[PDB]
Amino acid sequence: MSEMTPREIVSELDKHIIGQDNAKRSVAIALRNRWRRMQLNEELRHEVTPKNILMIGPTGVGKTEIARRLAKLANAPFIKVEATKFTEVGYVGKEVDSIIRDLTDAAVKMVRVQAIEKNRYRAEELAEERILDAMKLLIEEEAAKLVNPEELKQDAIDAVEQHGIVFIDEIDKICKRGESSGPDVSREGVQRDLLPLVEGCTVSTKHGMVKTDHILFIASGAFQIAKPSDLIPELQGRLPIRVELQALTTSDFERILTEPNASITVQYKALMATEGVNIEFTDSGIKRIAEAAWQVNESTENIGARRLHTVLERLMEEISYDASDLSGQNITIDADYVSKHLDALVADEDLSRFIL
Amino acid sequence: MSEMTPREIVSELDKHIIGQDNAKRSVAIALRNRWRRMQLNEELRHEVTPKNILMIGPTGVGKTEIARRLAKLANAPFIKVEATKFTEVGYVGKEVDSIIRDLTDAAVKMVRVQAIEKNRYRAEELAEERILDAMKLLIEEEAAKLVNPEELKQDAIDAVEQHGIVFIDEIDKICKRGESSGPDVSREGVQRDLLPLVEGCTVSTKHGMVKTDHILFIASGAFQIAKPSDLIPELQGRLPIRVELQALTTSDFERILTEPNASITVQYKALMATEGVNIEFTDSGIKRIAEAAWQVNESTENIGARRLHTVLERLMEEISYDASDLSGQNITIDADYVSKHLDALVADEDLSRFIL
Amino acid sequence: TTIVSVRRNGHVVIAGDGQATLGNTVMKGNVKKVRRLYNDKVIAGFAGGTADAFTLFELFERKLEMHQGHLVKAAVELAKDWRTDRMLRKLEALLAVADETASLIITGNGDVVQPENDLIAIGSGGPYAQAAARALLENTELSAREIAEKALDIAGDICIYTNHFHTIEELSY
Amino acid sequence: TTIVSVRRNGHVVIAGDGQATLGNTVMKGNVKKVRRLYNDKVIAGFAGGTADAFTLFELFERKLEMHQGHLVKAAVELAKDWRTDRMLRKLEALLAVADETASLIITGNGDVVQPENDLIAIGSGGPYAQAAARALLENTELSAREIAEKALDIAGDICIYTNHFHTIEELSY
Ligand SMILES: Nc1ncnc2c1ncn2[C@H]1C[C@H](O)[C@@H](COP(=O)(O)OP(=O)(O)O)O1
Ligand SMILES: Nc1ncnc2c1ncn2[C@H]1C[C@H](O)[C@@H](COP(=O)(O)OP(=O)(O)O)O1
Repeated sequence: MSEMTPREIVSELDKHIIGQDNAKRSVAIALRNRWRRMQLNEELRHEVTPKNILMIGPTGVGKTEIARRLAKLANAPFIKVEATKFTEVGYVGKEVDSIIRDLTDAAVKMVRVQAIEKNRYRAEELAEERILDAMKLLIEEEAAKLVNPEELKQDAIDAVEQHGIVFIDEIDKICKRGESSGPDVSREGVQRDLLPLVEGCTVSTKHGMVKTDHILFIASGAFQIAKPSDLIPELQGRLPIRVELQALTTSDFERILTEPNASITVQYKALMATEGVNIEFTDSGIKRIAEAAWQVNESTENIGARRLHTVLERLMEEISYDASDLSGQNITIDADYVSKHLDALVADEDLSRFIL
Repeated sequence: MSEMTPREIVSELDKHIIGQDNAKRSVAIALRNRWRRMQLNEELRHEVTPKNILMIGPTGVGKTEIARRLAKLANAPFIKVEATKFTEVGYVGKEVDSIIRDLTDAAVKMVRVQAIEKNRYRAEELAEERILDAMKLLIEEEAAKLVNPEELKQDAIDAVEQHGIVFIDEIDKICKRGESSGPDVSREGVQRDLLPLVEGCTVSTKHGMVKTDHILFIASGAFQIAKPSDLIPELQGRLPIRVELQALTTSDFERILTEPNASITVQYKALMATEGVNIEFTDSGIKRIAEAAWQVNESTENIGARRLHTVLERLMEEISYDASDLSGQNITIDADYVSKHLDALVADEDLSRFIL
Repeated sequence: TTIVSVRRNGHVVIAGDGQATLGNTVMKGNVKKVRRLYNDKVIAGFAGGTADAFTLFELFERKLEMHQGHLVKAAVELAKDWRTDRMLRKLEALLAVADETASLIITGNGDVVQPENDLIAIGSGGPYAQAAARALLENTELSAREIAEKALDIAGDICIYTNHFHTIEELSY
Repeated sequence: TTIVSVRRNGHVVIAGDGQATLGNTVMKGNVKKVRRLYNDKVIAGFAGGTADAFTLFELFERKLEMHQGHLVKAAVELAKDWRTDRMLRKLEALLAVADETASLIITGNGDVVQPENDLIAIGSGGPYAQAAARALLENTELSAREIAEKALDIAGDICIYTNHFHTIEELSY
């Protein structure tokens, strides 16, 4: 069983996210209390409601990343939702309860993908046992006789019920302030179509009756023009935890580039590997890069760490096309290279608005 | 009918809600008459209609909590509906009757969870007789062994028929004379779309045709803008009981903090136990707490007793992260501590609008 | 028309005239231009159209329910409804409301004015009233009631658009 | 009324009178006609209705941190919200803001003018204030706060719509 205390949850999260420790800890407590509570009286086990977190911060910092990886970590079900959809100021429909009728699919279609290696080995030493096609098809076919009724559901739902995780996104977008984008409370309705979920209810779905009484909920939004206090009050109440994440520094970019145990630069590496080329990324390279990102962000529209991605892939454009060639060679990307493909571009700003 | 006299219904309700004795008495009659009425003639059977209460009060007091525990205690089915949803000012659709076409599910997914025990033991002393992997399945495989036709079927609506409670929320705001929010009467349609429910009717749903001629109904709202007299007239008549709940005091939060028999603080207590730490709050620790909540309410947006929840978890953040460590220790929370982690916050008009 | 309000010692009052002048003649010369709300204090006068009022008035006594007491944190989301909003827009009214915490004003633009001494004086007799009022409120004793009523009387005497039928709500704290 | 600002040395300040005027008389003559979007820096002023003037005050307030301190990068996607956009037009005010970068002026219509030397002078007595402002900010070694405060006084002194209750913020950049 996963588990692991708050201290081990921040650890694990650092293998992926840079900075934003306040968030990792805060999301590491809400989490822990589950395992905590799960072990209590029949009473409290039905009284200590989950412990939701409301994240407040600029775009491109981790809000969404923390919880996506906090899911993988928990191995539990995850699902990200744009609160905005359920506002559809068009005049359509979007039964919020749906939010659950997925974190079931994703929590079920998962089970069938979590068990294709739960009895992989086993079903094969039999996919050769009934032969002494022989593994070609007969494996799946045998993977059809692998005791699958009842157990599925019970667990599936009880996987959601257990502790699926629903990360609402850009909630701030559904509050009402005063001037500008101040249409009408119809929006504040989407706020009211959620209470059920975030307050205890049952929803009927294909696989069975799921209850969001014990689901953890992580809402976000920058809250640029609206304080979390402008959210309907019932939500303010079901949102016990509040973390304000900070704006990432150039120093953070330099980090987000190389540190995380599955880094971006480290992906390019392996990627250009399959092409016999070997890349080295100088520190000053990794730096001028960051500066690149930071620059396009200050200069034009501020997207965040997200920026790394474009500007970066825009640097191996050359490398990857050729890559097939270069096999048996080790390309070296250092500062006066990063700048041989960046400066003149990150400087036009307008182009910066199209390809950067 | 589980029984219990008005006096006895208020007793239970006080183990959970502090104050508001008026409502507790109130919903204690509407409930009683059920027991009563069902003891008369086949005649008055379809003549003595339910006894609906309309709760008028500020936000946070206890309306919804009262009816939630009042249900739990009635062991009857319960469901909370945001009246405005069905107003769906987004031009969609939503059969009001869906309100019932749910309070059946709740009272269904229930009849099946309220029997996982009703015959747990018995069905397990069978998992023996049949034996003396797949040892924990034959438990479930008893799901059929155990009788479910008819009873755990038709006797199910008699639940969502006997005395299941439908608690409408913010009935107000669905009224017309509001000015601040005085659009039209399509809103008032929602008022006229409910009449069937609260005037007697039958709706068609999966497990069977149920009738709301005997459902008890509890609607709320603040009536800040509109009055109960501004509700369509039919409704005014099918709403015999009117009760005004009072605004909770500083003296009330101190209580809501410890008194009720599942208390907040008492939850942290048990909770932070799992981590070997023993906590304990001082009357004055618990006082400043209250004073804090009351403070944030006055200072920014007055949400109510709900504020305890955030202010509380916000002041146990440190402890709960560390908790894993501290084991075998007994952290004590007095006022010189509550202040130490809250006067700062509470003091800042704006931060309080974010993380408190 | 002259709405007055002086705060002195334990209380604060609002006085007003009853002269309603259409053209160059005085119709209902006894209009109760000053009203309370009594839900619990918060005396407010009114200056101008009597139709184009009330609305921008009782609208107050409702937020003074939710926001309860916070006259201040009332005019915010309240008064607002008068400029960049809807309901009533483009009229003529100077609702001079008084809590127990401070006497504000609204130039009829979702506005708010805090008189240098909590002394309010708006009306086709506003200045006049002020002057007398101010002159007493600092060279004699006499209370908020008195000084206000003695000043409204001086106003009515100079302003031909103001008379002497009075109306005054008082309180204590 | 006269809002003044005089970027000088390592600082920039904005001063203002406090005279509110009903026709030919003066009400709240102590009007806090200058405040700063405390968001670190960004001092602004206001010339006209006290009511609305506030809207374009918090309006900025938010766009700032999202457009994070990048003042200029604001009026584009901010100020504009007056002309076109639907927020609110047909009003009258001039929030003369100022980061630690430059001092602008919006004639109300999502506009923006910048003084040949950053010397901002608006308000009734707006010109007068500048004539003194320029005259000193050119023949003396006086301060940004001084030349302003000294100027707002000459203004008030010669303009009958501007008094001497001042109000001024500052900083250091
Ligand atoms: N602090 C951080 N450390 C590492 N990667 C980060 C990061 N902040 C953002 N990223 C990366 C991971 C994401 O794929 C991408 C965008 O971040 P995100 O979490 O999806 O956005 P946000 O949470 O701001 O909505 O950038
Ligand atoms: N008087 C009281 N005694 C005990 N708990 C209370 C209380 N008032 C509120 N609470 C708690 C229980 C609820 O989970 C939470 C919110 O209360 P609620 O009943 O949902 O609000 P309301 O019905 O006013 O909309 O606060």
